[PDB]
Amino acid sequence: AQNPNCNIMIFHPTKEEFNDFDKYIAYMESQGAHRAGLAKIIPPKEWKARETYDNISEILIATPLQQVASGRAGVFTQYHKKKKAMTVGEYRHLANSKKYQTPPHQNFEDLERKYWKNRIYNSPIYGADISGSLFDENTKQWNLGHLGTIQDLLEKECGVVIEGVNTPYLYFGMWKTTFAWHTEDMDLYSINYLHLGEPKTWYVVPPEHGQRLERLARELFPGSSRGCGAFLRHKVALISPTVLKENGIPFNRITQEAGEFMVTFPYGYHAGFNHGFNCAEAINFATPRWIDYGKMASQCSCGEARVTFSMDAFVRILQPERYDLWKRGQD
Ligand SMILES: O=C(O)CNC(=O)C(=O)O
Ligand SMILES: [Mg+2]
Ligand code: NI
Ligand SMILES: [Zn+2]
Repeated sequence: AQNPNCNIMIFHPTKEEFNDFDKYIAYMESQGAHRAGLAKIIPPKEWKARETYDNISEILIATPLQQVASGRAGVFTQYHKKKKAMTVGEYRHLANSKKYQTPPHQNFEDLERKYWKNRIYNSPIYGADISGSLFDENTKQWNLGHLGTIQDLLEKECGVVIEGVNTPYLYFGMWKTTFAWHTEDMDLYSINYLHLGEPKTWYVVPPEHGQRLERLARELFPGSSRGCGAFLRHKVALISPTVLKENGIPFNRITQEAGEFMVTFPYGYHAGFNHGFNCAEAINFATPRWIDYGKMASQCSCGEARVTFSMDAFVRILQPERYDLWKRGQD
């Protein structure tokens, strides 16, 4: 069995190996990469996403979100308070202001210590889930707006044509902006490209151990768990590495830098934080191996998680028994 300890693997494809996305994903899996839940892919030195980032300041962040924490330093939830629209140029200046800027630090480990010690005491502002792309249309390899759609994958594997579309999203971050513990919708893959700026630290639990995380989360968030059998789908719960180690949960950590891709694998729980002002682009995707995970994915039917149009068909075709309950939660 490849990668039996479930370590995060890092890949350095050549330009020729970067031509066929599906083939390279399947290659990474042949080496055991999925067992970690997360892999890093460093593009060939010949490749670029676009020419420059000099012309992005006029992108609008229609609904910036202030991430307000409740709890204790290592175990907290966050809610998202809506703020007035601002441009990416305005958001960059905010991120670099004395109130929000990254503090002085020694290295990535010291910054991680500071994050876990102090996150709860501040409320950073996050631009999330903005439909769009920063890949040049003439970038032909690993262009996250030109991938095969998940609807076409389900049709190729199972024969059923379905409605829906699959497009990328932009994320504008600052110091302390946080992504809560979650798997992807319908336990899909994701791919994330860090276009510019400061790093992103990731934490991940191996798919084979995901239920261990879920059991800890039910213990640590007992009211949320009573509310919804799939409450991690609400994307609000944070648990620190120290707390995970105290409870014997298997996990790994890695820091993504500008110019690097990360891939999350089906049913790989992940969480993390941004080091400072940055811009990432991400999209969900599928492969033949995902279908069996999609059929088994939990679902939120309580009303909180509220998702994309395109999840309807995936539930309808892969989970017909759950469809009626799930849909009542969406209305
Ligand atoms: O960059 C982010 O906002 C965090 N992204 C993801 O959870 C992802 O790509 O799965
Ligand atoms: Mg612009
Ligand atoms: Ni994710
Ligand atoms: Zn729910």
